[PDB]
Amino acid sequence: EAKQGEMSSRSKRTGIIAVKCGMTALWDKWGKRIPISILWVDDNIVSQVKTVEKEGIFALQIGCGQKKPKHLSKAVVGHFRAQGVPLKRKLREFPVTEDALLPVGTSLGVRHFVPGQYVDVTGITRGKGFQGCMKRHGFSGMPASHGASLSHRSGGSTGQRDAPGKVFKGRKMAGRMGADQRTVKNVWVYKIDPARNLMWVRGQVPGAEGNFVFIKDA
Amino acid sequence: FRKLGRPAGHRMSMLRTMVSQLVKHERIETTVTKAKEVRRLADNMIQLGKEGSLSAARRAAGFVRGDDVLHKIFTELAHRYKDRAGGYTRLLRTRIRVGDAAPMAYIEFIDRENELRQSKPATPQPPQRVPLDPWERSRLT
Amino acid sequence: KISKHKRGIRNGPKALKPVPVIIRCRSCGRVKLPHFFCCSG
Amino acid sequence: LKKAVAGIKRINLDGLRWRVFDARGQVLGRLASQISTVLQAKDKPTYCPNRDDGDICIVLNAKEIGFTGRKLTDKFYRWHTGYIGHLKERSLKDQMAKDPTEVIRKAVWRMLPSNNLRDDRDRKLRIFEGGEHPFGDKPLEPFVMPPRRVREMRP
Amino acid sequence: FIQMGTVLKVVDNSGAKKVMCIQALKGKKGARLGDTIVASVKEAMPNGKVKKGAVVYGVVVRAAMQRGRVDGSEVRFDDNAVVLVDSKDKNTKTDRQPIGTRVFGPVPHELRKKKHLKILALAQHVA
RNA sequence: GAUGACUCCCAAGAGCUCUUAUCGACGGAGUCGUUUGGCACCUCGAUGUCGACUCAUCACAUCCUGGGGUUGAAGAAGGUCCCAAGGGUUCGGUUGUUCGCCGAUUCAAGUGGUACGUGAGUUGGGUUUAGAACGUCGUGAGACAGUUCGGUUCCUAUCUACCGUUGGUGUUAAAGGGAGAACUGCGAGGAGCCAACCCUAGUACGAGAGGACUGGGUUGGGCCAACCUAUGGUGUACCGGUUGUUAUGCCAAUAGCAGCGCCGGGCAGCUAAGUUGGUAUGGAAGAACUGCUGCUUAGCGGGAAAUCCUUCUCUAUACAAGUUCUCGGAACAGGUUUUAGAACAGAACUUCGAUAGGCGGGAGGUGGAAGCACCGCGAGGUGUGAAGCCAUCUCGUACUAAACGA
Repeated sequence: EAKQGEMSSRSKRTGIIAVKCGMTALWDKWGKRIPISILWVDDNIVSQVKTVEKEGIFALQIGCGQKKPKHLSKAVVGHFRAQGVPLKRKLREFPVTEDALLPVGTSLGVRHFVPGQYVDVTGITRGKGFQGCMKRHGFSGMPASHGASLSHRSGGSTGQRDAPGKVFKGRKMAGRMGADQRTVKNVWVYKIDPARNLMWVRGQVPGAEGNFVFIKDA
Repeated sequence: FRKLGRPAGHRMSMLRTMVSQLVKHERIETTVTKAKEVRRLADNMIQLGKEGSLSAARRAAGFVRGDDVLHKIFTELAHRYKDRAGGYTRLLRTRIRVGDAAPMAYIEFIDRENELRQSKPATPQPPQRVPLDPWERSRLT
Repeated sequence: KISKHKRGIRNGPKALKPVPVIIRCRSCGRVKLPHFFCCSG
Repeated sequence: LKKAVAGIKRINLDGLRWRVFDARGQVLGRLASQISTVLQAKDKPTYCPNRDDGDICIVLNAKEIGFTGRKLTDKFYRWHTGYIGHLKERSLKDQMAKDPTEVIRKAVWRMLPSNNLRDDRDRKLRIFEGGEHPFGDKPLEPFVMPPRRVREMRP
Repeated sequence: FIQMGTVLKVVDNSGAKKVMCIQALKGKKGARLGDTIVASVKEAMPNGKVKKGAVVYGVVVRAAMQRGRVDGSEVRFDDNAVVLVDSKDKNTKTDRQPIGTRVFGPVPHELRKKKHLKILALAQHVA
């Protein structure tokens, strides 16, 4: 994947921040079915161009969504106003090269992404709460017809006077699993719309039933 | 959504008594996170007073009980909300005191003699319109 | 076995925080946290 | 970055002395012990061992530095990351192509006396692997190593 | 999943009638529809090419495990049945070669994709 | 450290020729602490003993993958040896088995350490209590390092360790100095698998038989991360069928109860049997191993699934405590929820409002409501009628509860 979008030979173009709308099922011309995800880009715009000259690093501050003065907390109302930039639901920074540097106040959209090529998403995933092992890590469990008060628990660290009561950094039942996990080197974008600025992807994009995803690798 | 921590038979057979008493009397003082639950059966038993047919009456015969609060509904609550489209209870949070830190709540109907928060007037709904998705409100400042 | 040091350290961070904003029925007597049904008028 | 390299001289006592150790590119340990003294204030008369009066000593041009023998590719630095198994190891060639400051900083750190004023002494030490330093406008005393270098020579 | 201990029907016209799985050459749970299984004959006519108590390979043709084609479509037969192939006791050249003369009972044409075109050609009619 | 395993020394003889490919007789040299052991130093006012399950971890003296030397290496399969621990190391049959034999497989079915790992994690079959019996010994009481049957497994976690979640605090500063975002990422973790098949190619090699080297391509398994739109499973406040009984006088239509009473269904949610997605490139240093210079001191270059950077994750209590924007009645706090959730936390909404409920409209599930009309004596059927209802989902509407005068 090269010679597309808008840049020179080699750089990283900025990322674009969208919302997981759901999944559906398309078909191809060769009569085969692929699952589909629709990522909705809410008129994302540039709100701060970060600078090695002044600040120290090369970053485009893309805002997404829409918000209202009754919903922002004044310390950011001031930010948006000083930038003179329409209000957005969530901010997000990207580090991109010296080229691929945008003017304050240029909106982005899905035609930034050439179809047929790949992306990398980052979606703060769907935690499940204070789960335990055997689901958190796919541990096994002792039988259900012989052993008591263990039917679903775990084992015990290596342990004896040597490795003296020193459980190394092991694997225990633990709190939730909501985090940001990329799906590296995604599979090509089916289609993106001129209006409505959606985009369909072959499937399995992390993030909630809405409100969370980022995209890069292009 | 609430379980209240009760076997799903006993839970109903309590909620029935609660809505029925809420209709016999006009106000009750109950634990809030359970008032937040009769908040639904009361209205779905007002709707049957509004419909009043034989079908939607013999159905209410199952959900309300104790006394002829059945007739109380059908006769007065209809005629006092023949217009009010939705929202037939107030569910205020009195937290009076208990000995168990359990909150407490007044729950009672709306257009009576002495209500608690002197209501707004029952206005008929406006009729539906087609939804659109412009997403054109910049909200800049 | 474990002494005042640890006992105080454990019972401390479970300290009582004075309650924030607290309102009274201007004339109807009672005092209350917000969002209560003290009174009527 | 003038800021991020000017350090925390806003924290020490300043009012004693600024001194400059510029290794001419000769030898680690014989730079080092001299430092571990000057940067411990045991070299002036008014010493008292319950305090820090370490003078500012500033080393210069650690790129031009010489370590004899062939330890360069033999003596690594070893460190243990807690996680079972691991032992992250790095030779001195790696270390010197990375940052030839860390080398001597760590060395004098180990030489300094093993008490909790050690960190509170290194808080009085700064390094540039050039000759270029922003600590010039302050009273600058360049320093000379002892006149004790006979330097035995071999065939 | 057709796995160890399963007891599935022979559906070619070789000697054996009932064949009891012991393996799945390319699974770790049972083998889904269309994959070679290893198994031990359990009953035969006295005169066929195969005699009871003899490890023999096989290919799956009917499995109560639902399976979907790539078309999103899904199919699931009633019972488990397989057709024999001569064991590896013959070299790699004969890989995927049957034993009998004619199977009988509907067959899925995922055998083609799975490269079992040999048994496929004999099929009554491919589902 | 005797025996033990391994290495090394020497080299009679075997290897048709040949000592050293491969071995290697006699006799020695050492390394390790794993079998057998020796000693009796810690523990008998207690250090719970075999095997299995779970959970791993290290060493490398290497089973495969990974590179090279060499071969009695034509090619291919090998042999042996050097480097190498990154990732792997299967199921089942009899036995309690560890071991081991076996059958079926794989790239391989590694050797030890870790109190012969692991009972305040589990099991408790052996074995070391009481019963009982067989053979043998004892002249009996009884024993058996022989055999078989049965023979209570305690602990509410203080601390260290460890998985996670948070509150305070320190951080020059200007407002009493209080904050909200947005990074950078000193540095820590994570991921590194393999087969088949096709091609190049019946090409090099070989008399064919046979059968390459390498690089590209596909198809699979394992491992891991993520997602339920479909399919399955469930779906306990849904729809319908249905039995026993009690009530609403009875018909009608409902209710309670039978641990959804039992059936057939079942959306959203959750899960995997399903679906995705990864198993990389680039860069440096550099292993034996290999070459060339040298100038006898040295010089550099290839050179391994290895190490370190690039991806992913975590991070400024990173104490040299970092940088940018903005707020200053600013941040909180409380209330309705939540795609988030044990409390806390995050995120949404807080009346110039869609935050939840409610009501209307659909969607989505069940599957022909009641009353009425007909047909038949009836059980019952047909029409009125995709009727009737509604757990969820969307969409309209502030009708309810989320302003605030502390």
